Amino acid sequence: EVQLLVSGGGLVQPGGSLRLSCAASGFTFKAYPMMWVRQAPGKGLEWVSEISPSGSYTYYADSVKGRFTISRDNSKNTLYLQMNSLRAEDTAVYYCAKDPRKLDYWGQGTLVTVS
Amino acid sequence: EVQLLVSGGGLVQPGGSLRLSCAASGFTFKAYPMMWVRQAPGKGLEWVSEISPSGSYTYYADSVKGRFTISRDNSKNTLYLQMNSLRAEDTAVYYCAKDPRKLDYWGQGTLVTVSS
Amino acid sequence: EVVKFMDVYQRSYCHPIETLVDIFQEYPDEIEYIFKPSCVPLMRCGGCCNDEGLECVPTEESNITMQIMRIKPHQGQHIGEMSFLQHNKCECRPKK
Amino acid sequence: HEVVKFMDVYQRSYCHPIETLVDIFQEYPDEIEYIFKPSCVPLMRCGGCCNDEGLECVPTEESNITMQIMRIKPHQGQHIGEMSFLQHNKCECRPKK
Repeated sequence: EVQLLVSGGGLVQPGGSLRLSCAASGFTFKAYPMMWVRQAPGKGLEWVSEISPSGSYTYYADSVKGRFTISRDNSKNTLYLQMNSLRAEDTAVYYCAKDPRKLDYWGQGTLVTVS
Repeated sequence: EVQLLVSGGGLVQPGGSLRLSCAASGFTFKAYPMMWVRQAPGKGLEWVSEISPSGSYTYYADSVKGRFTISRDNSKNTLYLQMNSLRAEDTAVYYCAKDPRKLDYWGQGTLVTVSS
Repeated sequence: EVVKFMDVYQRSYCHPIETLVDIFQEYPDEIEYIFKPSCVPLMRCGGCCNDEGLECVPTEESNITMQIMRIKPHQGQHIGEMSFLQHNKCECRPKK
Repeated sequence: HEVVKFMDVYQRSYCHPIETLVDIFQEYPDEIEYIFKPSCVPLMRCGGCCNDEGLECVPTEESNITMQIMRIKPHQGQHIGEMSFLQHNKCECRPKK
């Protein structure tokens, strides 16, 4: 009975900014770490970021760290990703997941494009 | 380096007799147990018999027990299967192997047919 | 050809995987006999979770029957049907 | 139908290379400072059992493999680096000696 629902993505020009919002349900959100993954068209899946269940620890990919910033609100059961200073290489569909191998859920992905 | 070469098959009457020989080389034959298996046309694999390394313990299937006799000569590096009182059901290709996974070495297979 | 991080994280995460288990693990009160093969292929909860406080545990279970040879030393043997427990589904849960 | 045949059990159970998920702390015991994500990794190893008391399942041939892994120094940054692991290529039952 899990539902990971994402929103925020779209189009923005180079050196832009975006804030994605994942809305989780169906499990004890507070006890699990969450993560962001993306898939560029024609390319394979790629890991972007993670956050601890407490929210005191954060992890980022080498291709993005310094720019993106992950955060969670356990009281509202939502995950966030503050994406800043975007480049053409970041153009991909962004998925929020608690567990990898589960990218099937509806509205789990959102398209982020750089002009 | 491994080789297992089998011989002594062919056609035979009901209630007949045959003796198979599996020439072994490329490994320490004396240390391992050995076994015979068979495949009937249009059916899966079937386990026939095992023999311990020393030759002190022999094992047989529920079908063949009493008729079939397994044996080995550790000095000559050979495995024998004495098949007696053969029936229509015994028609199959007989394979000898230490490892039950790896089969189909040039020598292993020999076709045994019970005539009508 | 190097394995890529996502394919590591994915394929290493808690999921049912084919695992070979001794019969004497599952049937300890069988000192008298020997079973061949001694080990059997069962689906069990292999892998590792994200956090220290999470443990990979079975959520759903089921039984599976197999043909096993029981041998009584110097007193013959017999092929018989033995049931075994395997896991159809796993999940990471709080360690409590 | 839900019954496995004896020959199929024997073949699948016998000593051979199989996919195994192993922790990194086992393979690299001298890494107490560092935490690794993911902690476990899939490797081909020699699982299964042998015919006789006197035999044991051991690797005849071997080969290494590289994987993209993260290493995390507590409160001192992390890094998605690379690590090589030993995975067994071909297994065979051998005397215990």
